[PDB]
Amino acid sequence: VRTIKVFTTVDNINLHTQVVDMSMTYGQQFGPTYLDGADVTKIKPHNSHEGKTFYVLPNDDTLRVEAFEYYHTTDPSFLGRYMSALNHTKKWKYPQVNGLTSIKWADNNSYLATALLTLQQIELKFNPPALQDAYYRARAGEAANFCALILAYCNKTVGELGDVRETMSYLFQHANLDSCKRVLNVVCKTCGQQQTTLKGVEAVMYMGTLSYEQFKKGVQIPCTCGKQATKYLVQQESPFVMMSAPPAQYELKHGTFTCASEYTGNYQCGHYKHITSKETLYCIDGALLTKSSEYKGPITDVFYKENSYTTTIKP
Ligand SMILES: COc1cc([C@@H](C)N2CCC(C(=O)NCc3cccc(F)c3)CC2)c2ccccc2c1
Ligand SMILES: [Mg+2]
Repeated sequence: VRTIKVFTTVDNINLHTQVVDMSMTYGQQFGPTYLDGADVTKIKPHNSHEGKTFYVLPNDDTLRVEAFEYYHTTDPSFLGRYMSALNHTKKWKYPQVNGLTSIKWADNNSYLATALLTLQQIELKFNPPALQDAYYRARAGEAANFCALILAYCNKTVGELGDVRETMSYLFQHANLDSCKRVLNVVCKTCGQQQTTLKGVEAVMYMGTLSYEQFKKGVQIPCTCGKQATKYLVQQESPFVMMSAPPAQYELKHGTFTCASEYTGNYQCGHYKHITSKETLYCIDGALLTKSSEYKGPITDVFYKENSYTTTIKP
């Protein structure tokens, strides 16, 4: 009987020494086993595997504790989905486009590239240590693990089309939006006591209008009756705000926003591009980059910097 020494882990932090019989497969001795994103459950240990680290499913209780401490989820399939996604995202390209890490287009990753480009331009802190380690490694240029994790946290798969706003919501759930708070006032003769206060994801997100200044001044509620119900922002305390609206022809003025998302197409087939404001306006589409002084396009998401805003409108 011949043998090799390997390591097994669920977080790449706590490694476990393992004696492996080379006459069996990794699936027989460990369960579902992954080697750098690759599935090696059906493969027998090779001599080259000596001293290398393998991912396995949380089969015992200590591994479950380690996996939860790293990923902040109880989903047992999470590691499997993450490894399956990494098996593809390791083959993607991540070029530095205008100081940001983008993704060369493949397998309908347009929304993924836009989300990755957005996250690099907003002050945001993640709670899962896995997310934070992959975030740093993505800003450094190795975003494969980051993309696979984002796919795993959103219950999306490689090749499936995605929405940037949905992805941003899923990731904001795993973010430290604690101090973030939003206070709004509903103006209508019916409503004579509307001082709504929101904390959490809904403190930094809104779906209705793209303009943040038009949100501060006032916008009409989608009332089916048309009661001229008015909504304006009373107070905002957050490092950023994300204004979303159905894809509409919008004029992006330089210096008035941080970044924005353009969506060209219909509902079941479209393409995401990312617009950023630097010294001029830049459009990143996968690995491609364009510049201009002005921009008008089908916008759907706009991000703005914020710290503390207080309204001027007295009730
Ligand atoms: C009225 O609200 C919208 C919103 C969108 C944008 C924001 N958005 C784009 C991605 C899209 C999506 O998830 N596509 C994948 C998909 C969805 C359903 C069936 C499939 F097979 C595949 C979700 C929505 C709009 C984008 C384009 C046109 C109208 C939109 C209206
Ligand atoms: Mg591929």
